[PDB]
Amino acid sequence: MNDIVASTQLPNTIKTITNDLRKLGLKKGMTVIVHSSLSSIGWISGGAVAVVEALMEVITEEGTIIMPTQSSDLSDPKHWSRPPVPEEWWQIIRDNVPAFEPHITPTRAMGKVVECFRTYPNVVRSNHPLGSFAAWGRHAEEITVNQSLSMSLGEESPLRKIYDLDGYILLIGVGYDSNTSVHLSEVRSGACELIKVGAPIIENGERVWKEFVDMDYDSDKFVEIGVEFEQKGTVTMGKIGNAKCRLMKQRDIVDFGTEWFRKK
Amino acid sequence: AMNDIVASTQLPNTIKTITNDLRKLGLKKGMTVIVHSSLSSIGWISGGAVAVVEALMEVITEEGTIIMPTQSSDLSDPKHWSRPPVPEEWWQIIRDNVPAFEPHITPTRAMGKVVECFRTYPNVVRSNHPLGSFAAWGRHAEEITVNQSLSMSLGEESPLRKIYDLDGYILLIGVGYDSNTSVHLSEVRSGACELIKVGAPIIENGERVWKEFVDMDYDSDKFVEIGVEFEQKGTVTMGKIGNAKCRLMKQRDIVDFGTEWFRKK
Ligand SMILES: [Cl-]
Ligand SMILES: [Cl-]
Ligand SMILES: [Cl-]
Ligand SMILES: [Mg+2]
Repeated sequence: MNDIVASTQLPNTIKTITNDLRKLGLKKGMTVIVHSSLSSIGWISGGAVAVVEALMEVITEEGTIIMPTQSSDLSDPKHWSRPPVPEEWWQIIRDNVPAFEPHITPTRAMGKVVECFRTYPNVVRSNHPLGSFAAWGRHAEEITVNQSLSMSLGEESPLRKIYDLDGYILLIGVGYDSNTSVHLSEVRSGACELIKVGAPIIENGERVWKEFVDMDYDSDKFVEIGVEFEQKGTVTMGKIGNAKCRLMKQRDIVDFGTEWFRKK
Repeated sequence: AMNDIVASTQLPNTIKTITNDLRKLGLKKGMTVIVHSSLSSIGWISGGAVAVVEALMEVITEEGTIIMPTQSSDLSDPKHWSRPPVPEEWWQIIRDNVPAFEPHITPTRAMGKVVECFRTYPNVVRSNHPLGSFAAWGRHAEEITVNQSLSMSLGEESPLRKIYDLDGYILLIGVGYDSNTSVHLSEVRSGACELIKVGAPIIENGERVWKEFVDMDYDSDKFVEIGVEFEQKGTVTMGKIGNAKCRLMKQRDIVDFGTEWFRKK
């Protein structure tokens, strides 16, 4: 934090961030899925609240803001490795981890901007216990309704709904490994194996551990895909404070990713 | 790091095992309790913060009352800041631009992940102070949180006094007396600290306003010493929740002790 204020010239505010967003190409009425590192921007007056307000100010309620709200800590620990936990714990975990409830369950590894966004009034969250998304604005409901349990990031997911809307991806101080949309590419290309997974959900007031099938999503190759992707020169670079940012069309990178995976 | 935390845990902490530790320590149905916590101190928990919030609710129940501080010192006048400070050219820009306190939105600072989870629960209500708010759930949640004064934020018009009147309890989960907000009421009652001009952004008659008011220069760095001397009386129940060293005490007990302690100088 001292290091954060030391590397900032002037405070970042809703105003300067709004300014930065516009200069990068974000504009009123866009559909945008946002991925962020708060700290990467520099010191901000109002922290995560400023970033969220700045985004809503640029996009407005006539546009749509989306952010991933994953909650991987609800998953079956059979498959954990960062870190793993003892096998003797696994059935205890399956019988005791609390059910997902959209209005309550914290995200994991999404960031403070997402934790703040998902709590705002009028923000709605899809119902997936592991791979949910939150959305605000014109298409918030359409984007978040009826996510499939199996194939969570596939053709019935919010990622597909953003695709159909010809939306944008905004990366703030993070790389392609945070670019959730490329999972749609994985799905389309068959680039991962299916695995037996589980997660806790509420079925009419009762907690149930639900078993389902999903792709073993792996962001391994996303960074390499982004490098090759940016050689076609359709990604806007720009800064929000100290942060290196990227604005791109979601269909561009999803279509590119699908072909990339197919070539292997 | 999750790696560490896992290492130091023999079996998972769960809603069930936390409920059990809480009851052993002395938490029970219908109790009024203010809670201060470190999540990591407990060891590995299946469900993390949610599990702790749910366990507290399961023990206390709606017929009892859970309170947590939800301070947001990020919103204070930067003239007073030191962990960390910011350049003085920043100060007026901050005053002019920091977003207003909104109880449903404004995040806490330094309160912990259990408080961030708790404050978002559906029937949790939060008091109206831009710097020194509290959140509460259960029987006395409304009475405890309403009508907190802007000036003297942690004094006789605050949730701390309301807890005192309810003869409530304070639970520390892996933390010490420096986290024990209730002791600020002691500072107030004893006149322990000087009155300073403070500020904060609020929504007032329609719009964001930077509001100036007076408050005590609260200082929780004295509380660890008060705590050591208080515990010589043997009225604190000590026990574990997972790996965490915990303490349960009557709020009146420590608030009274602290008032007398400051007055002795
Ligand atoms: Cl009580
Ligand atoms: Cl007195
Ligand atoms: Cl401890
Ligand atoms: Mg419930």
